[PDB]
Amino acid sequence: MKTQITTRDLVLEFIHALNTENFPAAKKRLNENFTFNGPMGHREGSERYMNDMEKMKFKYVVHKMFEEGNDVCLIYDINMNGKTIAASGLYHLEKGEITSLHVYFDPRPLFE
Amino acid sequence: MKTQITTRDLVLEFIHALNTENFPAAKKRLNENFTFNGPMGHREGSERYMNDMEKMKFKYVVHKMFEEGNDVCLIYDINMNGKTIAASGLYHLEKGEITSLHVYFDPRPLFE
Repeated sequence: MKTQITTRDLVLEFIHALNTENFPAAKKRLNENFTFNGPMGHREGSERYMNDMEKMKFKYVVHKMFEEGNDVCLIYDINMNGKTIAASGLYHLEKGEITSLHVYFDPRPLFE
Repeated sequence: MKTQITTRDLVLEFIHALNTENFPAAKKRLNENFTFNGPMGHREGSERYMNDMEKMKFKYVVHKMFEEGNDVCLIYDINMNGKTIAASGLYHLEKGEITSLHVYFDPRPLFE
């Protein structure tokens, strides 16, 4: 109640938490029933997605940020196990939490 | 000088032109030296990209639109030869024209 954290701050804090391998901080920004959708599948729940994140240790460089209504879209490079992939990430927020992420990119370089 | 067409109007007009297979109208919204980047390659110049568009006849359903500074990002479904692909399209505008498009999606379904 004493802070001023906006929906844009939440998303950037989530990305900062992942970048600094602060996985408990990152999970705090997600709704319990958060969903993930990406080229390589779907995850149900913050628990499952954060368990994956802790193993994959992806890093993000944010180039552009957009906000409209209850959505934030990031244009970012994601370092996925040494491969750098240009992506767009669409985050939906409700009730002070991130409720979903849909990430867009061509995953073919990841398969060799 | 008599109209009120904003950068958001330009992008939506471009998408409307493509959807209505009005390829000369669509080209008008692009800078001569427009670039395209997508999962399946790069094109140099409005001429080359519009020649491709006239053959591919892609259709777009826009779900979300964002604007920040000289960039517009669309979240849209693209019907590419009968396959519907969820994508994010990042349009850059300068001097009243679209100067680039970077589109993000997983193209694997297009290969079978």
